[PDB]
Amino acid sequence: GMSQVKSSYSYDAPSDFINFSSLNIDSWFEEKANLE
Amino acid sequence: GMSQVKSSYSYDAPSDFINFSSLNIDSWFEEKANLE
Amino acid sequence: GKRQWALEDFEIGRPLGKGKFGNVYLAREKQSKFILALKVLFKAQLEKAGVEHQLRREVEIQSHLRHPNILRLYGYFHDATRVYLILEYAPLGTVYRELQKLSKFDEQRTATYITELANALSYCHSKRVIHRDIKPENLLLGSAGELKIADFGWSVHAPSSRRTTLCGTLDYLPPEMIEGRMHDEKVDLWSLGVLCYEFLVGKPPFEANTYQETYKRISRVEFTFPDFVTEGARDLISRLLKHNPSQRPMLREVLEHPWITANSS
Amino acid sequence: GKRQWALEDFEIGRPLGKGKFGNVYLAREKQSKFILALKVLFKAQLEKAGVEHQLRREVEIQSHLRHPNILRLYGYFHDATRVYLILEYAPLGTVYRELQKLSKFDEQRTATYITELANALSYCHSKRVIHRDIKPENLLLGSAGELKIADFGWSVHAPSSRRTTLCGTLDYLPPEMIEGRMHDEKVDLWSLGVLCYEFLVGKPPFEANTYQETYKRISRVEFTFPDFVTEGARDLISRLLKHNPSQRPMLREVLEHPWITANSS
Ligand SMILES: COc1ccc(Nc2nc(NCCc3ccccc3F)nc(Nc3ccc4ncccc4c3)n2)cc1OC
Ligand SMILES: COc1ccc(Nc2nc(NCCc3ccccc3F)nc(Nc3ccc4ncccc4c3)n2)cc1OC
Repeated sequence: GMSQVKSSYSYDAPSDFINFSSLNIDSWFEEKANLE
Repeated sequence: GMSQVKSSYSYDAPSDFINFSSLNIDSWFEEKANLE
Repeated sequence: GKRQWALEDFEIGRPLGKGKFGNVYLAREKQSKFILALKVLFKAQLEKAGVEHQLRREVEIQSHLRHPNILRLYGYFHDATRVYLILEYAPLGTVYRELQKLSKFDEQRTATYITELANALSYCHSKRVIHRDIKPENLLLGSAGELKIADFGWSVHAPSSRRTTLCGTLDYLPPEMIEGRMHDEKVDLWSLGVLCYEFLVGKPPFEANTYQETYKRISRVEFTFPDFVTEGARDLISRLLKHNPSQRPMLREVLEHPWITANSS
Repeated sequence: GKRQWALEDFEIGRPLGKGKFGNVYLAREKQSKFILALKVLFKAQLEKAGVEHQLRREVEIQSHLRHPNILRLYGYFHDATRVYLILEYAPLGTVYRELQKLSKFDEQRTATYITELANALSYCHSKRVIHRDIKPENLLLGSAGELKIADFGWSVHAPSSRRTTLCGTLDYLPPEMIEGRMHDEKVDLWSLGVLCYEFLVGKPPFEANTYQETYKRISRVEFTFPDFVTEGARDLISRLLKHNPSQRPMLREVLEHPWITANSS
């Protein structure tokens, strides 16, 4: 029957610590779309 | 925040009583795909 | 790789808001003393409700959006039991709370919000993203009282084809969803008009005692205006609240709308 | 419209199988005395688990499929609290139960199932449908012991683009899903090889004490064969169990495979 698979919660998303004080990547959508 | 909307359970699917004894529609997939 | 987020990186304070799968807390990052909102979601509850897929869309989409009117998702991390979202802080709370204090907004406040949101949406739609859950609750407020959309759990990157997921919120649902039809970016425009109405009036146009009745009303575009709603406002809402999605205006038409330009600041 | 299904149209008997949201019952339609399976799902529980969207895909897809190897969905109806699915009856129960009685299947039984399923899948894939949940549990048996796939809740009509939904079942999951990549119809071929293995061996190739370990194994295509598995069988599984989806054979290649033709009946 139907069941829900456990996810590993590893997302194509930022997990990198960032140094807040202080400091181009929205192309992610165009690149992810352009995959054949 | 996030919430789940109640569905009306009206599906594009057969609800018509059928007379079992006794008695072309898989084009549904090609037609549903061909929608512009 | 590089140094990764840790719970031990944040000093926690007051809970900013409660939610079904956990709260948002006022958070400070230690090394910088920088003010954040830490959203804490429990995996057991996300999986029970079958919404981790929605959680993935939020994280993967929001975090790759940059707009002064879209609440930032700086990044995410997780442990054994929870998922953490590191979100920009919005000092002036939700628009929903503001609306509750004032009962309704004047034309200047409304048109300004509807600009700031129409800009945020314009950016999304340019990246081929549909938000699908526009509503006062999902709208926050910055330092200078700027509108910030958040809550991207029902959002979706739809670069080529239409979508089929019945989603959103009762009063804000587009008719094409109710009638069980495929949908496109034009759902954000519908809910943008239901927003504009509720902003000016204090309640949404198809509000009823049952979800069944609301559904009928939205399907029929069955609503009236109170006497105080100006011709200008009436025009815009009527345009956004078209039953046929392709008859709704582009956001560029909303931004240049005579009533928007004559009241927006 | 026309006369619509009613609960009062069916005489109910023994429960055929229990499930999370309700059971399947041996059912008879009164006017014809015709034998059916009535599946009864509770709306409260479907909505709690957030799976009505999956329920809609099952009903909308399965009911428009016609194949002697795909369990029929004659139609559906609902009341205030439940959803009913009127499904074809499969007298010889699940393939999973058969496997449990015999510990493992011989080459003749396996190759025949794998033909009957490959035919059913070939038909799906021609209608641009991906099943996404191939496993012994989702496989039933007809009058002459014919294989019938069912349980179409994770299925999807994907006519143009790839899909992103992480779904299926632990041991049968394709690696592209585990690695968080978009997927296509080639996921049914992967699970078809994991099926073929489990059929011949009695357990699936990446089975482990934890889902974490299984995930690593599938990702790495980490598995071995017992000594009794013939060269022919070894070849087919190895071909279906490719990490790169585009390196998996078409179903037409499976149907014409020397070991399939030499054992299928
Ligand atoms: C982003 O995720 C969430 C967003 C907002 C909330 N809810 C919330 N509720 C209240 N009052 C409660 C009234 C109320 C009661 C019942 C229903 C709705 C409702 F609004 N105040 C606030 N304030 C702030 C202020 C700044 C923020 N900056 C960043 C992020 C969040 C922020 C929230 N938020 C919860 C969320 O996740 C659980
Ligand atoms: C289609 O939806 C379902 C399909 C099958 C089942 N489960 C089931 N379990 C058993 N033994 C129980 C062993 C067992 C125990 C724990 C887990 C798995 C498992 F298999 N026997 C059967 N027999 C039959 C026979 C003919 C049928 N014809 C038409 C439709 C169904 C039929 C089921 N079915 C349930 C479903 O929905 C809830």
